[PDB]
Amino acid sequence: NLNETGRVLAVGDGIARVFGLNNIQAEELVEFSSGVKGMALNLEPGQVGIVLFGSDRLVKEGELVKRTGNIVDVPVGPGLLGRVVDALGNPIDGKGPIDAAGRSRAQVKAPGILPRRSVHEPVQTGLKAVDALVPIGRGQRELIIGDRQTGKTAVALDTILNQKRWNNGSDESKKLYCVYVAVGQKRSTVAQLVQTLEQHDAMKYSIIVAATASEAAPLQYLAPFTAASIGEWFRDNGKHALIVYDDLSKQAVAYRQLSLLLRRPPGREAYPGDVFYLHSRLLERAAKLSEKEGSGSLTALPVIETQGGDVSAYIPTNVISITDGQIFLEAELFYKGIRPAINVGLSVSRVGSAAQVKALKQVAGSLKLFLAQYREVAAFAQSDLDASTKQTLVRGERLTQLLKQNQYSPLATEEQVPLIYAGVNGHLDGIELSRIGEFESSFLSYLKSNHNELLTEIREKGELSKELLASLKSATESFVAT
Amino acid sequence: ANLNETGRVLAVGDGIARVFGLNNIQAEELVEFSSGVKGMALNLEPGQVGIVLFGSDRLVKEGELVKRTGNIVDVPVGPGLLGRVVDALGNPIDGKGPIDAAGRSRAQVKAPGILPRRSVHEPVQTGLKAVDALVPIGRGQRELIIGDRQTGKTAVALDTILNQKRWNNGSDESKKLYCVYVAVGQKRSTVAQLVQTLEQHDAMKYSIIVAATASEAAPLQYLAPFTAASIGEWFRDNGKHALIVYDDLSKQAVAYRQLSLLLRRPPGREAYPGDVFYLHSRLLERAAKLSEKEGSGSLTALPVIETQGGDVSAYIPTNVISITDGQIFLEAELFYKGIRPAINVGLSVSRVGSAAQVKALKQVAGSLKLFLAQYREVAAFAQSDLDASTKQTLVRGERLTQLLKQNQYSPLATEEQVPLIYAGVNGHLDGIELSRIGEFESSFLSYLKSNHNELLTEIREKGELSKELLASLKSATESFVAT
Amino acid sequence: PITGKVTAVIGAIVDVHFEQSELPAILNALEIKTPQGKLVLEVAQHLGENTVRTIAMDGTEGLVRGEKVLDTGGPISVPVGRETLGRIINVIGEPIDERGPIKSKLRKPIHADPPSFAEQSTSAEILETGIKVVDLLAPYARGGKIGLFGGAGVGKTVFIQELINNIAKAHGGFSVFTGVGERTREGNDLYREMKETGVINLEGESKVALVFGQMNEPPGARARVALTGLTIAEYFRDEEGQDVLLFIDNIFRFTQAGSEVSALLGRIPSAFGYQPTLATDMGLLQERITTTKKGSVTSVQAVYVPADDLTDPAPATTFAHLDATTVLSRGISELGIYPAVDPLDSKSRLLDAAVVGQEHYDVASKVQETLQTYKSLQDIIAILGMDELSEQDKLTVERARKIQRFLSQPFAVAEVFTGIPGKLVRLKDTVASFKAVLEGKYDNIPEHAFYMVGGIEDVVAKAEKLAA
Ligand SMILES: Nc1ncnc2c1ncn2[C@@H]1O[C@H](COP(=O)(O)OP(=O)(O)NP(=O)(O)O)[C@@H](O)[C@H]1O
Ligand SMILES: Nc1ncnc2c1ncn2[C@@H]1O[C@H](COP(=O)(O)OP(=O)(O)NP(=O)(O)O)[C@@H](O)[C@H]1O
Ligand SMILES: [Mg+2]
Ligand SMILES: [Mg+2]
Repeated sequence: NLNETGRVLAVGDGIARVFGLNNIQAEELVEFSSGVKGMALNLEPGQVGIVLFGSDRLVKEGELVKRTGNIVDVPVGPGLLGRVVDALGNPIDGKGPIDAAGRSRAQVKAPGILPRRSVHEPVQTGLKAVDALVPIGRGQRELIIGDRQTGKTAVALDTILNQKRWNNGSDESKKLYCVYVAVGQKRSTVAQLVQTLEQHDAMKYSIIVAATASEAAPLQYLAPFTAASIGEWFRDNGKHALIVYDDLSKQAVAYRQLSLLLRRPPGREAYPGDVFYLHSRLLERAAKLSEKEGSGSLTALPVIETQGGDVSAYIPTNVISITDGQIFLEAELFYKGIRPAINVGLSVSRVGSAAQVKALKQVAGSLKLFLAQYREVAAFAQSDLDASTKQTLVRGERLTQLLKQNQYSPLATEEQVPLIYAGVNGHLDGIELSRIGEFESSFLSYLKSNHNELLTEIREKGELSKELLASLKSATESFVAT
Repeated sequence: ANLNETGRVLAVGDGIARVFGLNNIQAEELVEFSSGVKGMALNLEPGQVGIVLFGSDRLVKEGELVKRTGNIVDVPVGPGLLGRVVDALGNPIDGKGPIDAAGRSRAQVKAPGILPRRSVHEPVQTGLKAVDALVPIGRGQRELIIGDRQTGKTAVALDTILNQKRWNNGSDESKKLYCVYVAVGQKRSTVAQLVQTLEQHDAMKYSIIVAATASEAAPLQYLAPFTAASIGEWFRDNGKHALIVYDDLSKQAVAYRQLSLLLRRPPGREAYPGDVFYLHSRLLERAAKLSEKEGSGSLTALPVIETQGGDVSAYIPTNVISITDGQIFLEAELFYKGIRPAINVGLSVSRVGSAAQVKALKQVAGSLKLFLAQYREVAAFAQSDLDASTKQTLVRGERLTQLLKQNQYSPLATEEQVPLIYAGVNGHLDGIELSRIGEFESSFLSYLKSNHNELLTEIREKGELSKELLASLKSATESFVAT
Repeated sequence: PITGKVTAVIGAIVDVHFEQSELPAILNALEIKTPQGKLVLEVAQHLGENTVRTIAMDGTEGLVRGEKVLDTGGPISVPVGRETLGRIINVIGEPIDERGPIKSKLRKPIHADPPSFAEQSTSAEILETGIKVVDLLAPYARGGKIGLFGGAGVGKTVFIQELINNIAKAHGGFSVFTGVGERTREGNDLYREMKETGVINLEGESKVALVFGQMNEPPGARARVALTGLTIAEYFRDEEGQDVLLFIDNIFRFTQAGSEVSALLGRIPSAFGYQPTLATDMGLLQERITTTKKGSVTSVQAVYVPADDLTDPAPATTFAHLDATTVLSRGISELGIYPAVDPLDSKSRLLDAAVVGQEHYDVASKVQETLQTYKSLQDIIAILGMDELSEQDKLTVERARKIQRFLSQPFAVAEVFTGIPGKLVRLKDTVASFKAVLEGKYDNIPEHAFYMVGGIEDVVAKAEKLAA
């Protein structure tokens, strides 16, 4: 036969070198005699180089290999909501077949120059520190970067948890569907994550694509692109989806493993010289589409693990240059108690204020300023100081404390602005730092009991009129004195 | 078609061309390809020749005819190359037509051995108050100009060439310094704008520009300094004196690394090949003063190296520093402030040019060398005391620091220099404001030229300072300082 | 009609077989017809046995050993001339704005030889930029390259857009903006703002041409796009005699892309991972930006510095080619000065008594030295107050503060965002205007009159409106 079939020349280390397959397409899925699949990455003169999707004890020299005729693709559509799939879209949750609207290629061209509209709509994380200081808009790529065990996943997960507000409504323009890509994590971690989303009733709008620690590198390499197509169905049909790639370090690692094994030329840190293309292919697919094309959007929170905060390392550098900003998390801030351990002076949203609820932009425009000033004068915290430099100190200390938050408890926008109006505009400088916790708790509940009126208007108009600041000022000053 | 004289291309990529045949080719022989592009036979094997291209690979296809030359890589030399601008293969690029050449020296020539040399003793006059007093350059010496990006490195070489106009109009055949300026990896415009500066100052007539610029294939840049050496050597070989400026060897070493990596040689320190020391060493060793038994001709090299952020311990800086006979180190920190030439005195040395210093400079610059490296002592530890004892040093130093400051394209005669350094060393500036030191020079040199031209003619003629002429320099300086 | 056959596919690297002596020269474009459209391949090597190694300009997924490959006869060619203006173009000269074909009168090969040493202009000369800060303190070289520093938050796209404007009005030259590795979201951003600002005018006349080579394009495409844009920019010089602007944003991403291609072709990396051809690759592009007897390409190139390490071979090699720099700063922005040029940080090789004339040089030098003495006072002005100022110093501080505000200027392009009319200030104005201020002829005009105005007459006029 030979055009549609091949024989195995040699096999080992997840590579099978195959004779024949004369009509195979670059990156076509293939199928071996034992039942393991794999994909044609190297079309060479005498032979094809195929990376295995399964243990290579399954393949032997001489074994028959079959074309399948299709480039790797994946089932896409709402039939996947609440499901946990493998990288190829096979369900693993024990919940039976996945009904697909249709199938879609792993690799797909990102929306070009033209079919995009400027990012303008909030992705509400519900995290004061983020929403106030590093606002993400629908369409944006905002990196979550930091060392091990710093809070990277939490920042995505609490964002995912926050979408409850709109995903429990009927207006689909407000809804944010959720794709979480588990790459290179151990299985119980992904299982413990799903158990959490299930507990917070956030599975119902989420998709978990999980290519885990003990899976063939190509599957880990593929998971991000595969899920990006899953996420793209939403984008491409006038809806909005958030995708979290957790994390791109580990993907980079599997890609590298493939490349070295296929003997492609290594470079800095032994990554192939197209690793940057690997991530930009992937992250440019997040986009806000133009009105002409549905106005749908995909939004990406990629995760990157750093080593000793070394952003200069190859992959961190690639990704930091590809995205639209970093939320940068730090061990030290964490132990200090500053959780999320966001380092403000190092974090950015390149979209910024256009991605932010006008109400929050209003009270927190200054907030941007002060913490900046706080940080310059910071080391003075240790006596004989100005009335200028101590006021800076008093206010900062408090806003820093305001911005602390517990895990799994993202706040509504109408709960954030009054907390941040309070901070920014001096109404906290009297309260001792130990109580800014119990204060936030007590102030919101009080505001709920008595001033449900303005909470609603903040939530509904999203703006703050002049009467509203004056009302807010009244409700705040009345709570402080008591 | 002979397989001995002719070849067919097997493959071409990464600057190399593989040719089948050429069975009578020599190791290091030039070849001509179908399109006119030339190459060199680098590696000679059973069944194929490895040829390095002197141009874009686009210019050589598989299956192409390649003709032998018979000739090892070489250039035209001779006196007919003055006022010309050639490329690395000696091809004329100034549009001024055929090169009129006395003949063809090779690119790789061996340096004269232990025997055929004499020590340096004659001045290469730079006209730069700092160089000629503190780092004197001999005729046959090799003095490295070294410093960061944009620190007046080229400026020293250039003003040295524009200073040669002085004797390069004269009858005396021996005090003539013919020049070779080698542009390696420079911008095409910079080199064109540089020629125009030699043209305006009427210096182009005694100089030769060899250029392999930013865009040209690496082996051309690699080659340029060598074919410049042969061009220079002619003068050395025929009882004359050529000055060669390699601008710069940094970029040559970079070109050579490209060539090396494309050829897959083991990369060492900073990915330079094992033999990058050797690349330069064989180059700069072709500068010599010859013994009268060989015609006394002299080649003098002023190579330029570019440090990165002031670090002289880098691989390529230390290699050339351990080939050359000294360094004029120019400093980003000084240049930023205004002290230009930014000759960091402490870190600058001439190793053989001692004998070559005009006595009159040596006399008024007596231990000015070791004082200035020691005004640097107090000036770095006074920023601690208001000491009357150490404030005259800080005011000799500060005045002398302004005294050695110089405008560009303004090289000075020996005679113009000695009285400036007399007025400094002997303290005649201590009462004069700092902001007027630059006005002192210009007023003083006019006052000297208008009245005391008898003293000025005499320094030039002797090359010495008679106790009479020093007792007179005292009178003219005190007289002008009071008014 | 020269055909070949794909014999190898590894990522963006494709090998192709041809018949003896029908082999395409290195750098020739090849074409495979996809259902997408067309896949272009650039010849890079003759491997032997009639095969060629090539680098893809788009994805190679779905390719098949044996697929037919047409030889285009030459390098990648791109539309040139007036018809390119106002259009978006990818590396291979295709329109990507969905506005139909560029029915340009020609197409030109992106790989071309630079002007000869003979063709080279002999005297560097200023490019009058209409912008105050720049023409006085760090003037652009005509034919030169200028590194534009600082990213978001500093008014960059407007600075760039006013240059396009002012040049097209004061010299009748057009512009080519080439985005190399730009973010697509930001390419879209820029297109929308060029229409808003008027520099792209889809009905009327357009001042600029857009060439984009995005991050998600394979290394080959990103390596090459700068050339495409340049080739468009060259034709306006060579056939129109125009002084032309070429914006390359970002030049660092061109180095990175070149680095990536070299790795993929199997070349041994040089120092720090960069290609071994880093300098010649840089040379091959930069050397084409220059003055000819016809006119000049003048390029403004955003430069990114990795880890702020000016010694990393990337910037080091880039800097060797820069004639001047324009440094936009958050520090100048926050003070209220538009554009946000740092007048003590922006430097020019052409700020030289020889190039600009002694009048020009003397003014600019004192302006700097003034603002420099003023900087080291910002410390003690905050502690010792103001009263403790000496005879010369009390006056120069109050004067610097006026000069600091005279360096700001309203841009004609920003008028839609601002409401303030825009002024194009001449060099003869700028030097003269600042020469008068320095001497003490306007020490009795209150600060606010120097802020956001054109030529000296605009200080006089506004000061007499700040009295009504
Ligand atoms: N806002 C928060 N407040 C308090 N604790 C938190 C917060 N966010 C995260 N944590 C806890 O801090 C630890 C690390 O957070 P986690 O989200 O696991 O970070 P990570 O970067 O994913 N670490 P890893 O993935 O294991 O490299 C976990 O115990 C979290 O429960
Ligand atoms: N004695 C001098 N006085 C004042 N300016 C000078 C002097 N010498 C050189 N310069 C100027 O300083 C700048 C840089 O000097 P240059 O001679 O080009 O140094 P360089 O080391 O060649 N820089 P580059 O070649 O770009 O690495 C130029 O504008 C020179 O004209
Ligand atoms: Mg995690
Ligand atoms: Mg130089």
